[PDB]
Amino acid sequence: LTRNIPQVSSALFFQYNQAIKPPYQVLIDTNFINFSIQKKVDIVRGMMDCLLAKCNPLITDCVMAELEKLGPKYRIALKLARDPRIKRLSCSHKGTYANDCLVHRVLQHKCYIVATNDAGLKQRIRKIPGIPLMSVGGHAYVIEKLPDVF
Amino acid sequence: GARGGAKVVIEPHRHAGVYIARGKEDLLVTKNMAPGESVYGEKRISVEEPPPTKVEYRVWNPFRSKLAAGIMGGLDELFIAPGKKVLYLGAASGTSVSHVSDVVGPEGVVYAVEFSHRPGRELISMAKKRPNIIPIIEDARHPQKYRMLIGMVDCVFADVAQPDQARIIALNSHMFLKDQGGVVISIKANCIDSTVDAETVFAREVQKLREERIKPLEQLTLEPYERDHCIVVGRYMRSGLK
Amino acid sequence: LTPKRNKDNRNSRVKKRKKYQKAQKKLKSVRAVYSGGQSGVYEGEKTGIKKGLTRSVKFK
Amino acid sequence: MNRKERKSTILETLMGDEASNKYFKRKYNEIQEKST
Amino acid sequence: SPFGGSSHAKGIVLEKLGIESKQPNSAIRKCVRVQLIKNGKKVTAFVPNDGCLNFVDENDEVLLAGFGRKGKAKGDIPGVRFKVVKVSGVSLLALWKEKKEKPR
Amino acid sequence: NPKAFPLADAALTQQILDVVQQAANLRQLKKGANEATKTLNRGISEFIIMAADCEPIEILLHLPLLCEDKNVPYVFVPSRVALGRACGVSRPVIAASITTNDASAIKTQIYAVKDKIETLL
Amino acid sequence: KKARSFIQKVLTISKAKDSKRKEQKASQRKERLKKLAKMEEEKSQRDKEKKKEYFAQN
Amino acid sequence: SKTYSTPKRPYESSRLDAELKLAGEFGLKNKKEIYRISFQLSKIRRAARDLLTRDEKDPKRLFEGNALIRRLVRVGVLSEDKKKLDYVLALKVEDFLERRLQTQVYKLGLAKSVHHARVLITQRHIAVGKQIVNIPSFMVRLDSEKHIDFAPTSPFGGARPGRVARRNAARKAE
Amino acid sequence: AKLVHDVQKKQHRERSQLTSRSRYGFLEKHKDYVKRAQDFHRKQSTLKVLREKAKERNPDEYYHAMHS
RNA sequence: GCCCAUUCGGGUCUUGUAAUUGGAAUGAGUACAAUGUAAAUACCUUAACGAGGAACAAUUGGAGGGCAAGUCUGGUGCCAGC
Ligand SMILES: [Zn+2]
Repeated sequence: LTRNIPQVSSALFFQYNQAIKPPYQVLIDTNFINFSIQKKVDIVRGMMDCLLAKCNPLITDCVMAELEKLGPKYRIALKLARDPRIKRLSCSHKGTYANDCLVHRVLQHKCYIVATNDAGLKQRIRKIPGIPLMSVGGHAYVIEKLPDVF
Repeated sequence: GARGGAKVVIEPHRHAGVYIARGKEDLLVTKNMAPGESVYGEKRISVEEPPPTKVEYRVWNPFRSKLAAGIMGGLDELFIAPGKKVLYLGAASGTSVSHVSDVVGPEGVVYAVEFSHRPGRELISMAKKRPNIIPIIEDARHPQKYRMLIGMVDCVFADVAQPDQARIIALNSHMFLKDQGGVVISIKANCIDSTVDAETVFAREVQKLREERIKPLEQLTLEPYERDHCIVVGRYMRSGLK
Repeated sequence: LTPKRNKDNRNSRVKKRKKYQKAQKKLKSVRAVYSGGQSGVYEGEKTGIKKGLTRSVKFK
Repeated sequence: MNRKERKSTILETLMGDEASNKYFKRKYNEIQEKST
Repeated sequence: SPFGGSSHAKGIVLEKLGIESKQPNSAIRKCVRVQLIKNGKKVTAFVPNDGCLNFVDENDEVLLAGFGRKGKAKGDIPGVRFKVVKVSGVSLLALWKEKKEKPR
Repeated sequence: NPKAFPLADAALTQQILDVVQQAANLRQLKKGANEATKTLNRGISEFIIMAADCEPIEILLHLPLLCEDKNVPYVFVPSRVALGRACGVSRPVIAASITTNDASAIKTQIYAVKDKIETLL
Repeated sequence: KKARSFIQKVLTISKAKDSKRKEQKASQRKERLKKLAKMEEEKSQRDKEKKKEYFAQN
Repeated sequence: SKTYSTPKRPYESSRLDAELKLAGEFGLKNKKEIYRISFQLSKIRRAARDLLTRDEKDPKRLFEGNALIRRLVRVGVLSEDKKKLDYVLALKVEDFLERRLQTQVYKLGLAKSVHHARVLITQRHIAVGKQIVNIPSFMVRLDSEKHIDFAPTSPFGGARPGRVARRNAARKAE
Repeated sequence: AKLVHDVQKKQHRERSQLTSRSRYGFLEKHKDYVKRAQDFHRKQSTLKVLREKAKERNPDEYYHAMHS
């Protein structure tokens, strides 16, 4: 009888997560792009101004499907998120739901940082241990649990 | 502990083909195909069966074999069953291919490829002993020049030490692996990228797999035996990926 | 009229050492960290292998 | 292992040495004394 | 702010409120009636540790400070906003851990 | 196609054997053929060096079959007496090895050397 | 008789070792239970403060 | 002056385990040492961010980035190949505080542990060439990394033996 | 510990059994009393539940197991 | 016997208690002397002294317990609370 308890991924400390070297990989998602636009900050230069390090953004196919699905009010968001500076993942699961796609994607790798803004996703991300989220705030970004913010 | 002469029970494991050797301290043990001769110097259990016959078993030293550490750390399912055909990208010498061979058994085959030459002659001198393996001394980056001699393997396995790991396994699996077939790769982080660290390079490699249509399903790290490798198990979907 | 304080608590460099090497030995109980490898000859895995347990994180 | 020590089973192999017998006698006697 | 602008106010104790409370170290035992001097009024202060309640007796020119509960307790009374921090020159924490000596 | 194929030219020779002398002064080096193969089949070996003019060549040519099986780089050097002067020892050592150690202050030069010789091979 | 006395000794060591290991685990399970009781009590009073601070904007 | 700065929050789990791991790994005294090194790292890469966000071929970016990388390779935290400006952006606190004299003499040998390294170089034994250094937080430059040895006026070098050794020699020769 | 001293929470040792009555010794304190009394209460409760079933015995019960 | 995770689970002598114990290195000090200085102190030097509880005695908080032939309040015995 096969039980399955996932081991704590061995590039993690107690909660320090030494696998997050300063060239970062972030996970952009949908209402974070929308709030970045309606707070009028940029994306790559905004992340650089918040983290003082070179950040590579990533968007998944599930989040791109959500951004296409949300209609023509966010054509600015879609034109911004088809940026050649960002990269793109490729998901393989059923149901384009950004929340469980994101939190599954990060809890089986523990190396991405999650750039989110909605309440349930922030709650699940800060529930699971040792991955940093960032969010919009005022006219800049804000990091929640990176060990070296400065 | 585990000296030469103790009596050890041989219990079967979940992965059919391998066995647990439970003494006062446990071992992982595969049933030897050619009895009487160790291949890389490992210790051998030797049981008797009733016309009296005597069959022997080899231990599986996980500090010197790759997938033994994944087996002992506990993988959900491999694809190396006792009947399948198994391709072995980056067969170094006998030291792991003999274990995969006698897991596979007398019916299935193991096609072991290798690029270097001196491990090639060691592999051939081992390969004359048991018959279920095929030694190939060709580069794993060119699966169109040993396409003559193999066909339609049922699970591939990968230990090559090159930073185009995903391209190697993608080309060999498109050329040879059947649909709904297994692919077990073993990435070495410090080998394929020295700059950025282990979880980032693992996520980049598994993203390259799910771009090359292998749907991955297991990632294990095998930390107490080797450092910063990982075993990534996947299926080859090709039809209904999601 | 003070509690009994600690010789470990006196020098901060020592207390930030005896906290680390405990927490160094703590995470031999949440992961399985690399400790040099095959030191002697292979005496078996020496502490128990169980069948019905898979410590592999799976892809949802 | 030496040929005069390879016993027929691991029970007699465990009886064949000395430190295990020492620990077993002192631990078993302490257990009987704790039960009484 | 809770008394004009100052953070601390010297005060004169009227009487130890609740000496007849039978349960030792209780809320109704650990109160004193302080006459605030800065505006000449009454207030009920909350000296910690009834074993060190009996340093202050009568017009001991006590010095108050706010209390600020960091949660909710079992049988603590509300209404007391003031704790004793210094009595007749010395600090009664130092008096209770018996470093200094109360002068008279 | 000789038996000592990855023979290093001059500038790469000089940088790998000043890394050798830094390792010998940092207590991180194993000197000699049989201690080299002992540390090689123990596993602690960043890379190994042989000398391509020992009077029997096979007494260190037995090291390729171990090292390229256990996936560790190996380099021939055209002078055993220069490698002896590099290791800092009287007699000419013909097969040196650098142990693996992440508490040694020549990790950067060791990795630069290892990348150069993996590109060489 | 040697084997039977040995097996009786091994069993009467092992069952008592596992017995006191079990009772030690139960003893510390009691303190884990009390720690969770204090934690849930503090969290419940904090949330019943927050749910009326959410309504004192009326 | 005010070198060290309090972080954006000092009571947090990930920060606490960060200071625990760094302190017990490099043998540190208190949080002020990590905060000083972290501050000056943050200051120099905050200065590097502006030189990045302005354009190339500006003389400011050209020779001020050359000045910054010359200073950082002189301290030694930047390798000889990555001599361009965004690796300064990709710098980290670990290989920046690794060049302090405590960790550096432990890596050089001669101490058998990081804590023994700290207590001997504050017991005045290690001299970089000619100058006896009795302080850990040195950030030894790359050129003087090979001049570390026991000082000649100290009984781990070649001086007179210490007071414990000669007092025990006296009252064990009596 | 909030605001107490260690001398305020020192140890109270327990007094022995008198030597004048040492024949039936081992004076029996409160913890041993409660470990006696809860055991006696449990024995009385199981005695009264089997007494209650005896007073309601229902004299016409039958199973296949009552042949021998 | 240890440690970790809402619980049953996981992992480990490579884990704790012992002056059993050994010698080495020191500056706080103390001090000839020189140094500095208008003169003198301090630092920088430095002979001779200067460590085991290194008692040559680091504090300030905070979270929990547990103990009586003891005390007090309540009640639906042997309990609940302070
Ligand atoms: Zn998706």
